[PDB]
Amino acid sequence: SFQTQHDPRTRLGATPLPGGAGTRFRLWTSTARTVAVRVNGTEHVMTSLGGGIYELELPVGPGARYLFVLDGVPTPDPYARFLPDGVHGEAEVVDFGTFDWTDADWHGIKLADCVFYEVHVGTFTPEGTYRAAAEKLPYLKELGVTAIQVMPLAAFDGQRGWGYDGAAFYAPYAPYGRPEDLMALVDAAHRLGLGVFLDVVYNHFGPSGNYLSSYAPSYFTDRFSSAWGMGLDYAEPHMRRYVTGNARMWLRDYHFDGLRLDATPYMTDDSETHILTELAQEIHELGGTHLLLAEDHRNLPDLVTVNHLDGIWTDDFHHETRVTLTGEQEGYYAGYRGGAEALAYTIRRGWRYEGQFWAVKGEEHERGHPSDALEAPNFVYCIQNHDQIGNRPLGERLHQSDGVTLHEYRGAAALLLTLPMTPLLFQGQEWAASTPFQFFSDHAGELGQAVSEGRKKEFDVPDPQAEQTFLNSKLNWAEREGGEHARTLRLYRDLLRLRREDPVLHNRQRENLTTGHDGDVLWVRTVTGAGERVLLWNLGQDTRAVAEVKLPFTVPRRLLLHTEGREDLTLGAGEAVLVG
Ligand SMILES: [Mg+2]
Repeated sequence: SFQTQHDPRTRLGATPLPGGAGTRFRLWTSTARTVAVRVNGTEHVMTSLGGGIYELELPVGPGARYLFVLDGVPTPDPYARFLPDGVHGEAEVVDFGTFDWTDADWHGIKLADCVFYEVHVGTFTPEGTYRAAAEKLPYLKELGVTAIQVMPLAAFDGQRGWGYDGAAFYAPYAPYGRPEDLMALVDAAHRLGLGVFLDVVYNHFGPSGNYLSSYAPSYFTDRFSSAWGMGLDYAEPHMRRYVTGNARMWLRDYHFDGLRLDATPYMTDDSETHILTELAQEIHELGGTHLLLAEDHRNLPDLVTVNHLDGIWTDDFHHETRVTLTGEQEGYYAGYRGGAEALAYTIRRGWRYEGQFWAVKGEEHERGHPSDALEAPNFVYCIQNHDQIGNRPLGERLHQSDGVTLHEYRGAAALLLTLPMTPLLFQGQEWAASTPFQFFSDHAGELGQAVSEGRKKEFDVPDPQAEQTFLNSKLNWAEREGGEHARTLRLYRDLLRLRREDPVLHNRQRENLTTGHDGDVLWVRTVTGAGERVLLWNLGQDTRAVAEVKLPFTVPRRLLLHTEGREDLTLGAGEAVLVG
């Protein structure tokens, strides 16, 4: 009974016609008086249909280059499916029917079965391409992760970037590869049984390459704005459809298994049906098993229970863990005490802030809502992600912060990867990578200069516009072969296999999970019909024997995994053990 708003017949942009008849070009403009399409250098006047809709059909095929001409001004297509020359250039006509998919026996992945592995295509490999990423898939499969989480792919200006400056949401960023290269990466992942998720940005457009207002200023509103751009007007149906058509393209046409929606608190909409709800309806209409996740700091269960999203990146856990290990207190970290009792509480509640006052200076308000409705998989936990690394002045990883030992780092992994919540890892985390993940960009002219100036002011700090900042963020695949990188990787492999194989850790019910502390020792207990597991993590700087930890139940006897491989039930400083 929900009916999609989308029909291929009326799709905006350039869409191949059936029967080899060519391509249908369509646009919406509220303000242009003359409207043409320029195809391979030749200008053709478009037909006015009313409602500001203009259309033309021509016998050109996939590969043809085009843009629109509005009152004589050549303007890129916001609906471009590929931009080989970047965001200020001609689009290419793409035919999604030509790729030979081999993934008919893949049927998606459930959230409760996800262990996400966050990839930035530009830094993940030396080449920085989909094709090179695809060659690392067997390594990821064997590692034991189950879903790749790809940072945004929408085209942005410059030769590198995180992806949050995406401006042409439908056009995969050309330096990473052509559309068929992205398709090949997803097909390969599926043939190995890995899911693939995409980070999409529906709260703002980047600062170069967004020509929507040239067509219709009413895509946007001055009613509100984000930190990152003018407000997207979700009261305007064409704006709603820009994002819901984009979501449907990634899932249907690229075979992604789900989307991660960036910064959902800033998708402001006062409409009767919120855009988040309509996104869920539109993706569900595809008749698959695709998932939607929200990156949302509000601790708002309604994203799941009302908007019908599948889960939420819920960072109170991350923050609590980092403050436990470092004691830091700048910015949002001032919201957390850290320590074993604090971490026991945040896990017990899923998130910490359920309506209590958030006292962080400049941000004060009553934050969050009761978490009771949410089940364990609905919470996506991490100890590292692109932001929690890259937002730091030097982009350092958790094991690289002052005062953090590799033992502590390995204990944190054990906690994350034995919890029933849905875990996410950042690329290279699993080998305790030596490289930072720094903020980098490559904007032109004055915008580029302002990025460099802005970064300098907000916090020596690496210049985001320098090539070296990008290169310094590249993964070094050699280093995992040896030393402590290899030892950390063996632990991650061991944790990921237990997560997959242990019949008690299969639990995904908060009803079966309890937590507590004794001094600086955290305990996390799971009890199901299959048995009992307890993770104990010594967050002190002394040694603690498991036998002397005071617990309100009888500790299990059998050692399943010790993060430092010890034979006896004793925890050196920062170490963890799983018993059963
Ligand atoms: Mg074929």
